[PDB]
Amino acid sequence: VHLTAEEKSLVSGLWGKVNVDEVGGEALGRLLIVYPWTQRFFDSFGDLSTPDAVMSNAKVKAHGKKVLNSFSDGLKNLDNLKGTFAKLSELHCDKLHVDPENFKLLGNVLVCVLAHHFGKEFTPQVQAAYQKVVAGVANALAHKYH
Amino acid sequence: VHLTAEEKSLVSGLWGKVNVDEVGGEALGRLLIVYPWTQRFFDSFGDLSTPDAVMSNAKVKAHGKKVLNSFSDGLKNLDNLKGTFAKLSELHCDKLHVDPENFKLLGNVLVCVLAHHFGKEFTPQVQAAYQKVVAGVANALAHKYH
Amino acid sequence: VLSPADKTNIKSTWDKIGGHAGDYGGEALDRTFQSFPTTKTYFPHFDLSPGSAQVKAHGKKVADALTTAVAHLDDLPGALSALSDLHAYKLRVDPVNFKLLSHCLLVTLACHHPTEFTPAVHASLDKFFTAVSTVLTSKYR
Amino acid sequence: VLSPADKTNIKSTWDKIGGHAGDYGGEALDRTFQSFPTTKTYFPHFDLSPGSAQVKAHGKKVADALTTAVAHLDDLPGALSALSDLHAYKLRVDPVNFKLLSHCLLVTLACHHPTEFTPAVHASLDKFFTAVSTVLTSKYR
Ligand code: HEM
Ligand code: HEM
Ligand code: HEM
Ligand code: HEM
Repeated sequence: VHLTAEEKSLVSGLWGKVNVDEVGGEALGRLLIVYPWTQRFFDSFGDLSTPDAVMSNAKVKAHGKKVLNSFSDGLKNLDNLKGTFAKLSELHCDKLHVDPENFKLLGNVLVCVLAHHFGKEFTPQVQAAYQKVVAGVANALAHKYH
Repeated sequence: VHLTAEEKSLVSGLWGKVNVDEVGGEALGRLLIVYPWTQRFFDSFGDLSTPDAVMSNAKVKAHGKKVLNSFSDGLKNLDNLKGTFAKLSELHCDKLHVDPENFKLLGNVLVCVLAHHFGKEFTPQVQAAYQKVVAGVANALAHKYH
Repeated sequence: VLSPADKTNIKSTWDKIGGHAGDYGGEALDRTFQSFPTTKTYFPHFDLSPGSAQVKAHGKKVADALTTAVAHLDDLPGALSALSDLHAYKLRVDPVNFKLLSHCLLVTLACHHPTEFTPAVHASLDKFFTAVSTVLTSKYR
Repeated sequence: VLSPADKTNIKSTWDKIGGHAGDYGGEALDRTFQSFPTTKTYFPHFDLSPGSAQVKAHGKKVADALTTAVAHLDDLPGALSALSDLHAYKLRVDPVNFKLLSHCLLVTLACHHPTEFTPAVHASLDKFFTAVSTVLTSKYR
């Protein structure tokens, strides 16, 4: 994870306008819809069968807010993502056995959700900075596999 | 990389019978044949077009022997693969721009080559230990992207 | 596979992009080059800076090939056969690159048409771009 | 794509393994469970120990499905459609797992038939296993 000073400003600047109550649920919801096999991990969330069901599922919205909060923690500790996500790495790998490739998929749909919400403010430069952050988080989460 | 005592023994035990002049060329040759896009990185090696052209190509055999020797180096330094491969990490990422996914593919065909050569001695237990080493090397080489 | 709903979501979205397809092709390439530097390797003869006329012109050609695909959803292999040869045989593009570009193509469409970009449309478009990539890499397997 | 040389390499090799197919199915699963622990997650109802009767019996089923595929190289989607629904719809298998099992199936074949495991045969079998995996995950795309 590098993030030159300009990149850090681009990242933090945009993140201050993010509605963390909405974005998290939207990103998790789309993951469940676009990549169907991920639903296997959320058996306990109830009805996920259709796009509408996923998008109105209260557990999806609530867990999404939690996933988003973790990202906000990683953004404040960008230079020690590893330590910040050490405990969550153990969870996803040890107890959940989620293949790491899925970390990258969630990171990518999060990027699509941000683009969807910010329109042209999400410039090619802003996206590039976020691609670095998202790859950094996926990496830190996959650590307990390295 | 973990490699519990017993795994270390299984790994080094078989590596002592490995003909480093053969195996390296066989693994690189098969990578070029099974995954054709990898040939792009070896334009300077001459004729690669056919499976037999690849298998008789002198540069392939010679470069393979070099790739195999660096693996032997990683096997001695299992503790710190990261430092052992730091310089090579910079090469493949910086100057070569080889996507990391290909490090995993070469690691896996090396496993196929060992199985082909050892038959029964390459038990499920031995393979598992080697799958950990190969994942370790691929990760150390992809370090310059993390 | 591409079900009737998918095809409808694909055609309907392209209709909305319309005259802007070419612009989008150029912007998606820009996003690809900036986000994933490894991709610039395939374009050494291009001036790879941001407004570049070379990038813009190439984006128009990529967008035109996709429009052709939209018109032939039932026969992508036939409609994209020549491009399959080009990419697999001549250029030898690493399959991983297709995912990278596909992602930036989705981001570009989300940036410009947030209203049409529903979860259902996002899923159909993803299926579309993956179907195109599969055909362009079919000579590897 | 699956070309005439490929099909010939596939049929010839399966003819060689013959009566050992079932044993190979069980062994490949063992190799998968030991090398890639995440895969054991789909078999909580199995005694996942090394010569287990449950693993051996399931391996025979997997080997039988592959034998059926070898007999229907021209129509893999038709011959494996039921299994496609099982894996995609009911089990929800992560696509990544198919690559892991395919690799262990190749290793098993390499271990037992070193002589027929030439670079050309290795490439044809990988194409075969990748073709089967694609059909078993087609409901996702
Ligand atoms: C790449 C970014 C990811 C981040 C930052 C992340 C973060 C989190 C957080 C904060 C929790 C804690 C919930 C608790 O208190 O138990 C959690 C739990 C969990 N995560 Fe993730 N996660 C990520 C990716 C994934 C992926 C891709 C999957 C699987 C498709 C997944 C599956 C789970 C599951 C099943 C739980 C337990 C949920 C529950 O029982 O309520 N996560 N994750
Ligand atoms: C297990 C993974 C790998 C290892 C351990 C490895 C090791 C090496 C070593 C030792 C060299 C330097 C030779 C010297 O000392 O001069 C090298 C060079 C190189 N590697 Fe790899 N490599 C790996 C994977 C790959 C892959 C997957 C590709 C790309 C498809 C690749 C492409 C090259 C090229 C093009 C060069 C040098 C070009 C030349 O000498 O003309 N390597 N690698
Ligand atoms: C959706 C997938 C893609 C589409 C539809 C697409 C389409 C095309 C088309 C239309 C051409 C133009 C040929 C001409 O001059 O008439 C082309 C050329 C080319 N493509 Fe792609 N492509 C795709 C993916 C890729 C990827 C992922 C890469 C690599 C990063 C790539 C690299 C190239 C290169 C280097 C050329 C030569 C460009 C030039 O010199 O003008 N393509 N592609
Ligand atoms: C080449 C690919 C594969 C083939 C040919 C294959 C074939 C089959 C067959 C024939 C069955 C038996 C159906 C039944 O009697 O219920 C089955 C069931 C199943 N497969 Fe696979 N499969 C493949 C890959 C996978 C993968 C990658 C996984 C996941 C790690 C997997 C997990 C299962 C599970 C959980 C069942 C149910 C087993 C049981 O309850 O006894 N399969 N598969």
